[PDB]
Amino acid sequence: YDRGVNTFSPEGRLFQVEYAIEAIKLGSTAIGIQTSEGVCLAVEKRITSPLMEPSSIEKIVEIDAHIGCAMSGLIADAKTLIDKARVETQNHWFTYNETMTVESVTQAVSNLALQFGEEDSRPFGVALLFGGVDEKGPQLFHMDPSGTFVQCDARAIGSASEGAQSSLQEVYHKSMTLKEAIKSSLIILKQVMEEKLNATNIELATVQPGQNFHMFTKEELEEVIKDI
Amino acid sequence: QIHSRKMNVSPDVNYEELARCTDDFNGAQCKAVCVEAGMIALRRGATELTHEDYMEGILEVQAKKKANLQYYA
Amino acid sequence: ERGYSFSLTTFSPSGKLVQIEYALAAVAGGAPSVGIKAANGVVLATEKKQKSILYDERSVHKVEPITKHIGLVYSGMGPDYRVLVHRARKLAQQYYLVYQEPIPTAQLVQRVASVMQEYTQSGGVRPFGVSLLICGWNEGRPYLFQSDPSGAYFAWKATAMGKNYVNGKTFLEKRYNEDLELEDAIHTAILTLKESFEGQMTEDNIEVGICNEAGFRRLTPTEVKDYLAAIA
Amino acid sequence: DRKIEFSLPDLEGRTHIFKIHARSMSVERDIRFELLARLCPNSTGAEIRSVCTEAGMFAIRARRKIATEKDFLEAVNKVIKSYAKFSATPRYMTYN
Amino acid sequence: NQYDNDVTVWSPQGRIHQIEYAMEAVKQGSATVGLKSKTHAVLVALKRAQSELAAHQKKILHVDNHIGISIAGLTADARLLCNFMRQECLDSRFVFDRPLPVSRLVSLIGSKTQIPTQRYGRRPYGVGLLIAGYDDMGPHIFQTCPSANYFDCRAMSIGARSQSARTYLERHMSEFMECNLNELVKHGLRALRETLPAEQDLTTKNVSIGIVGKDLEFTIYDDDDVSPFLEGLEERPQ
Amino acid sequence: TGYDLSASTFSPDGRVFQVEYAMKAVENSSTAIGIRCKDGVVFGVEKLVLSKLYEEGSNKRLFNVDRHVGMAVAGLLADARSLADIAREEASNFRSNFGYNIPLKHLADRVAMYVHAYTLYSAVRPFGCSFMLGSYSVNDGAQLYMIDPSGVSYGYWGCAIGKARQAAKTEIEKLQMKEMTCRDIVKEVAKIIYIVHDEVKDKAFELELSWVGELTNGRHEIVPKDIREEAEKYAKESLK
Amino acid sequence: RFSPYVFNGGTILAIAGEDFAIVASDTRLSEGFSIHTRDSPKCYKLTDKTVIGCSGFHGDCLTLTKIIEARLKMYKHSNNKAMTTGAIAAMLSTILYSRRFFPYYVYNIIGGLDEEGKGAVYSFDPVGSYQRDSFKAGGSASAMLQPLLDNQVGFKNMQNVEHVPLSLDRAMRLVKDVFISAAERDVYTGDALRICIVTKEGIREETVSLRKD
Amino acid sequence: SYDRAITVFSPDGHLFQVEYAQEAVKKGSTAVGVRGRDIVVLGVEKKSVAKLQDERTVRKICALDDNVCMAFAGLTADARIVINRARVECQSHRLTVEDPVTVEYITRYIASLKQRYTQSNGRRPFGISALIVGFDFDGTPRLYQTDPSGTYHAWKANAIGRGAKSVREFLEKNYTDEAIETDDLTIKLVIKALLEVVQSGGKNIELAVMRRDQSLKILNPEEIEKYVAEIEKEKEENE
Repeated sequence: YDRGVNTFSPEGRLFQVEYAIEAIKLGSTAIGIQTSEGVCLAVEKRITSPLMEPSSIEKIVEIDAHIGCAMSGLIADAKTLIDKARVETQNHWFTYNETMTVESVTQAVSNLALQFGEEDSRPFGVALLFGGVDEKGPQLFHMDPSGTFVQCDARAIGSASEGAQSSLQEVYHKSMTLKEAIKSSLIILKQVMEEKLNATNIELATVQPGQNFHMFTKEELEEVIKDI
Repeated sequence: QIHSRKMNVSPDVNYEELARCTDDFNGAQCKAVCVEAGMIALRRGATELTHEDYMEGILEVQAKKKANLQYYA
Repeated sequence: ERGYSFSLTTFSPSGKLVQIEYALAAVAGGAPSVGIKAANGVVLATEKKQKSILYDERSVHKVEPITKHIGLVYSGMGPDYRVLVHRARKLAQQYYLVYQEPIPTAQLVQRVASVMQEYTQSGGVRPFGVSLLICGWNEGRPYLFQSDPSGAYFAWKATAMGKNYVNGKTFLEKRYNEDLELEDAIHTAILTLKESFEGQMTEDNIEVGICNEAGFRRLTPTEVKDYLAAIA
Repeated sequence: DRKIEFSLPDLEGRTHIFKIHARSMSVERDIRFELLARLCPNSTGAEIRSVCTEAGMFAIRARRKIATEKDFLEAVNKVIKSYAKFSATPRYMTYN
Repeated sequence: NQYDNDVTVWSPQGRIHQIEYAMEAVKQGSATVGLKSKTHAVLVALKRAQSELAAHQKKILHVDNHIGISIAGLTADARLLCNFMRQECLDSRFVFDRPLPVSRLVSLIGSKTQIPTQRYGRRPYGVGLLIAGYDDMGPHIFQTCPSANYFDCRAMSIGARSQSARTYLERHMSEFMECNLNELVKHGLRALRETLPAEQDLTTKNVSIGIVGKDLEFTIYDDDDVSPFLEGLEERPQ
Repeated sequence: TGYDLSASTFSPDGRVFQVEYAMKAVENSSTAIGIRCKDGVVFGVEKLVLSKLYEEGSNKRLFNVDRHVGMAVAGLLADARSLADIAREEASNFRSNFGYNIPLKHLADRVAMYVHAYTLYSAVRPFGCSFMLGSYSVNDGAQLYMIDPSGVSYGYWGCAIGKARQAAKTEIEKLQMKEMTCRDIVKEVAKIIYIVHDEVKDKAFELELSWVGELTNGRHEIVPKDIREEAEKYAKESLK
Repeated sequence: RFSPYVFNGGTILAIAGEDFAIVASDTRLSEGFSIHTRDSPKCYKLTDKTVIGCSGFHGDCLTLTKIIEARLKMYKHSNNKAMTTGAIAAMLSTILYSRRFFPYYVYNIIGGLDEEGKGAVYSFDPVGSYQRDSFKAGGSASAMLQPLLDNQVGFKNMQNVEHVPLSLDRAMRLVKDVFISAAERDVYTGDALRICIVTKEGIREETVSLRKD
Repeated sequence: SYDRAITVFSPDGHLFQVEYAQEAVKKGSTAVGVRGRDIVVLGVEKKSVAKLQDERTVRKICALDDNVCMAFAGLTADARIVINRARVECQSHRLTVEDPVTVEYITRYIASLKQRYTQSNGRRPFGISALIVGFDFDGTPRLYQTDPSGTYHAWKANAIGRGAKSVREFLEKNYTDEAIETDDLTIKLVIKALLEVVQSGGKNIELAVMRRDQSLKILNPEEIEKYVAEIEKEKEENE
């Protein structure tokens, strides 16, 4: 009845790596868009109760001054991968006296993502987006529970993933601006979420080449909502 | 080759290839490829059989499970 | 290699450790053995039948000394007995290298039984399949103790282990009292092993060891024939 | 010969099943089914029917004559997330 | 089936199924083709993507100045052997101050991957390495497998729908030991157009070519510099 | 059932099936024979050409353990060259500790105990290989040993492992290896592996020969090309 | 008893320019009172834009060079680009400190170009402290070469002298003259003068003979 | 060394040992906590006294520091070892950074201790939930809770244990701004809340208030008898 945690399918993939891909269809949806002006990156919060404090939860968190993140699926084991990414960028700064690029952050986490076993215990049930501006311009990456990462241009991750990815292929082009890429993503989040969109259900964060990682707050955010 | 006798088979067939992409089959499953390839061509309206009709017949006899797997390589 | 590191002895839903219950059934299918203390020393007696005439009966021994003054018999299976004999031989030595004194018989049973409890809980092992009878004369008064595969122990006046032990304990209840000599205890210990033996009880079918204030010793087959004479 | 698999519906499989079992019931006009199918990730067609038959009972609980969107949401967490102790599926996906 | 759970358990026929199921993982990855001349070793890969806006997953990796590999399978196990691969090349260059020979590298891989195929609770490495390199004896084309059984060859192809690529190579391998780099590559490019459906072939964004050469360090060509190689091919006959 | 999953459980009639299942994997490898002559040992391996794409000289089923010891294997090739590594490593520690070249009665004893150690535990599986060891010494003569996957070793005047094992050692005892030198043997090794594996099952195959003795000055090496072309000149005379 | 160190001599010199960097060294290996060889330079080419010089105990100079050349490959296989000159100097400071309690007896000067095509010179102690300078001299004759370049390059201790930046042509004959003065008074300064010039187009080399005492 | 994966994924993406542990929480006794703007008030219910036991050994409100209290539910065996590891961490913070521990910092220690423990080899997850209540530096009263999967989460009012859905549905129709007007008026919210739960008619409730500068202060069952009188007296006259 009971397999191990390390068993191939007769079709050949695995079992619990494929099971963890199912687990990230229960998290809140998240949208990131790479634009040559900069990377915009948004999420919903999925507020359960009126008594809940809304700002205590977060999905966007920063790794460095020029790299942000966005998480989905489970949350409690996402905090392990965020802390490994923060230490990795500081060891690179310590020994090389420069900033680690956005791609080489991602493979440092992706090498950690498939290391469970019965020596030295289960894969991570999260899915991540990495927005950053290195010396090659703005970048956007997306890893997996399987440890597979690839550069995207506009990726939608969460429970409403394939519904948003269809509506995101029709609005994106290579010559967007950052002021309208922000407005384009909130239209997609307005369609897919349950409750009505306000200044508390969501939050955004952008990174530009000029300034560092900036996260919006409840004063400069609702001008985009009222001018949607 | 025996059960492909009565079917309109174009001379684009390499049975030495077809015997080699079908491993671990038996005499029933090798017979079952010839009937399934003879029905996929009826879907697309073709009258002769081509090599890709057999290769699609093999995927039906193996009875694989389709789960969204294109993230390798 | 490595081990298993999980207990294969669990609680039943009825609350009984099942492997310890099954290990006692192996003890009950062993050779019968009786042990009686009487007011100056303890008599241990066992029952040793070779399967054929080809065996050399003077090769192995059931009755074993542990030190100058502590003997030990069993009723269970063979190879499990020789393990915790060698363990008990060593435990009497680490007591002596510290305190420069022969170990009391009560303190030996503290440490042999603590092995068997530790052995019925740890990972990847089945418990032992023997019970023990331990004698000795420490500070004048003699002692007689009995352990089990669970790890408990008791303090008996007289008992019997092995086959027909429920018939042996009823026989000892109608015979034993508080006032006997050592050689009177020998005659009533052969009389209770005769309740379950074969037809002939010779000088090599049994094996008897005694304690005195002079220390533990094991009887040679010469005087065992003398005690077997004028019996029943 | 043929070995037809009946898998669980993906997303558009689920949205079409709601349109079958709720085409003939008095509903509010402005409800969306696509929001409901995102809330049932690995759910059979048998559960989706029982969602629709349960949420009509909430309309019969108080007084009313047609269900609302929140009447569905009160039926989703009861059928999906409150009867989830049983669920009947996850030891049958492995077919053991 | 109870004989189909762990790598340790033999079948009553004598075929461990957990090794055979890892052969299914290399049949899921996209195809790649390697071949060699007398003086050159060319491997050509075929990338895939998920959406039209996400980038294509690269497959050809640079191990050393005279060794390159091509992967097929799950990519996280590929990086676990690639980091082993780089490490074993530069410490031999640290100790002996010489390039490590190709045929002696692969024997380290076969010993590395055989160990988890015999312990308990250890999966096999699902990966499909094609290796191209230089000894002092000229070019070499090697393939490995999750059964830890490496093969010396002169032209192979592994990945999804690779049997059609092997039939092209068998009826043209009399010509491979003569031609220069120009039509050696577009011999191999005619193998990848064989393993495709009949409408799309080679649109300069899903193909990558690597060459190690007799005076040429190992070099990876990607999606702009492919265009000199990719031109000059005829249309698909139909 | 259930008595044949682990290698730590006997059957209710007292045998281990995990060893017997691993022996069955040997009879899918092709054929490896080796007989010893008066003054040397000659190995012989017939080698299947699976496809045209492989290279002549690939994936040799015939190893080289020490300077004088040879190995020919038949089984699952990943396990074969794993045993070839520890046997090559065992002979190094003999010379580094005891100073001289390892003898065969000790060398096959040390390897077979390493093979035997994987038929005791549930944590590992048994090997799926059977192989042969042969050498020559000036103080000992020629030796020829063989090791099954269970760990049993014996001496032989000639042995055979592969698919057709009985069909190969039927004709070995027709020879007279007690008196022949290792020159006429090389023609007779190749002949008895031509009458086996009919052209119905296999299309084409490859001869691979090995060779040791004082004619090779004690060193183990492959035959030269011209001598095995004489044996392949001696090929098509078995049709009479 | 067994002392683990010895002094093998050697003298290195680097000058940062406006669009160049010149690194020079002698080619004599010698310990005690004897001569091992008359051809053993210290110009080591790391990249096409970075040259390092290593003077001191020669057994450590051989080891430290091979440790560095491995880690330049590990950077490129993990970051898809070569190291810059400032990234090498920050790396090697951690390598030298890693054996803080059994140090290398090596004096190091890194010369090369930055990202803007300007010269850069980083001088190290045997423990791993550094700074960026315009010119440094390390090794045995470092006490003789450093006062001369304060006068000529630094324009120090002079009055009413105009401040022209050093050209490439003036910096060549300035290097060639200062080793001729150093070879007279130092017993360790050798015979051939290997001069390596890093420009925006590659690395040129030049060998100049000296006296051969 | 017992090396075995206890917590594994389901074929539909759940962790069964995690959500089995959430049912062990769902039959522990009810613990309710609200926060006022100057004094926090949390108090367990269902003391379930048997009048033959020491009343102090059965307590479930303990203190991690002077400023941080803690309540829990679930099984009490796993609770008091999470507490004793949290007391060590909040003490070693003082050997580091000199200020006392903020209430947000100690919940990140507990939740990260609780998460990685559903990740290791041979360990069943914890079967407790918590309420951490503290008024930090600069006098900002706030509270948090801890799911057994390890998701720390702030609140304005909350309730865990047996009968937590009914109490949370009671607070949303009852938590106004003027309910936290006075310090004795916020307590009348809690005693009205726990009375709308498993019965606890003044004999099974144990509130514990904290006025942002004191330590915890358990009122004895005389003011609770005084408060339950007036809480029913207002309900006596309005209806």
